[PDB]
Amino acid sequence: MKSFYHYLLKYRHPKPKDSISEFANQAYEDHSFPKTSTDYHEISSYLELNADYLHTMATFDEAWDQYESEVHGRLEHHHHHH
Repeated sequence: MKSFYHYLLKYRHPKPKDSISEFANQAYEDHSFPKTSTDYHEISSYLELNADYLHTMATFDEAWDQYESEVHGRLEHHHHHH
């Protein structure tokens, strides 16, 4: 794994467009983000803990799917025989 915050740092999206993009800029301002702790359940509640992220829960879930896909996926390609 690699600090979800840092992973997100790669998507600073200097020009928000997609749901994940707008979220990235927002998270950048989250100086309190649990950089030293990445857990779906723990962080999930962190979002619901504030209506600010409540209106974009679908984005976080989607982001996670991408995150794990890059880490939990690695060079273990299977479905795509390319």
